[PDB]
Amino acid sequence: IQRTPKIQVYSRHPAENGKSNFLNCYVSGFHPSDIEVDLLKNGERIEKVEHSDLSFSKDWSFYLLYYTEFTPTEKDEYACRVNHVTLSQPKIVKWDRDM
Amino acid sequence: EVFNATRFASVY
Amino acid sequence: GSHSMRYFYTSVSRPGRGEPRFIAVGYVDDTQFVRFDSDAASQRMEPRAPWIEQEGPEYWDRNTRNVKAHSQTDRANLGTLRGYYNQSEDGSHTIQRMYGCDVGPDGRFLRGYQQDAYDGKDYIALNEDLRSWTAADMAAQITQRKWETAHEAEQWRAYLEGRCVEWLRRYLENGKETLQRTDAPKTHMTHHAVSDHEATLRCWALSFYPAEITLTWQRDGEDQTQDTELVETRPAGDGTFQKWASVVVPSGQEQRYTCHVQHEGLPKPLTLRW
Repeated sequence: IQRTPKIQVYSRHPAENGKSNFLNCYVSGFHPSDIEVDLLKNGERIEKVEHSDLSFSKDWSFYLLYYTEFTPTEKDEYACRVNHVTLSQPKIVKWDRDM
Repeated sequence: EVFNATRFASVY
Repeated sequence: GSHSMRYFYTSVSRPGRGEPRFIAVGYVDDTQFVRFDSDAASQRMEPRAPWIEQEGPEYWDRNTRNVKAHSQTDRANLGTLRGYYNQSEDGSHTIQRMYGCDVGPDGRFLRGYQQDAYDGKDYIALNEDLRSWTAADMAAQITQRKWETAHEAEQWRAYLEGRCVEWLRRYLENGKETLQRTDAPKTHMTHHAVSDHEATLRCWALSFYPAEITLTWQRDGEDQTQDTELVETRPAGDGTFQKWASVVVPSGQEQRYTCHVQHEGLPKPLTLRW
């Protein structure tokens, strides 16, 4: 009836600085379906971000993939900001190149 | 291929 | 191997916000191939995989008409259920429906499915014999009696054993090059020190299809779950999947740990060791 999202932020391929890639934020395990997911670059919301069509698993929990093409650098920090009714403040998960 | 219902199928 | 086709429908009432939103998605195995969004401009069922685009215009007209009809019924059903549960006009509520069929490797029917949820809990579901229903509560019992009277199970059994599997077989043929592939995981291990006393080993599986996989850690050949972490399998965004499993180990004992990878695309399971 109310389930808080699981959040993973990750790249499509292992990051190599200067090489084109995709930044993903996968939210799953949540209910109800109303949710906002934003990708952040150095704390700033990335403008062009796409997402998958709403679907759900066997247990009725919803899941969505948000993604944008990007080129990692040494300097830039990325994160995913998730806004959901179960969260008193949006949850911000930083991108770690090895998770 | 989606389910092909009668007009009045699946009403609760 | 075996294959499946599934449709997933979500209707959400948006009180004050206007009319309910309906979203439908279709899958073969772990590959999405169609979508319909009641809020989108096209008002059509839309392709989401390359092999479904070889269906002709009649297919898209028919699937658009029928999925729209389903969306209209679920709109009706949101009002009906709020009455059944004596709920106010104020809150938002959710109907979810899943249905589909499985076939075996020779293409023959294996089983069929239809199940509905209201606000995230089971409401009514077709039983495996495709002839009777399981109602989760008194409200659902009202629906059960209407559907038993209308012989609705006959329509579902006819679709699940007929058109469902026939079209699933057709998709597997039309999309053989991608749906009938196995992409074996590309695997590697990482190693990072917490302190002088401990390190983390992380065992990775990337670029694999289908999504089903098992990653297990062993220490000295015995399965280990303590001080491990396994993340949920996640999409890479290109049609393949990713997963990792980590373990915290005492520094200098790395050689005692093995990560074991099982996947349909591997003739034999893999063992990785740092």
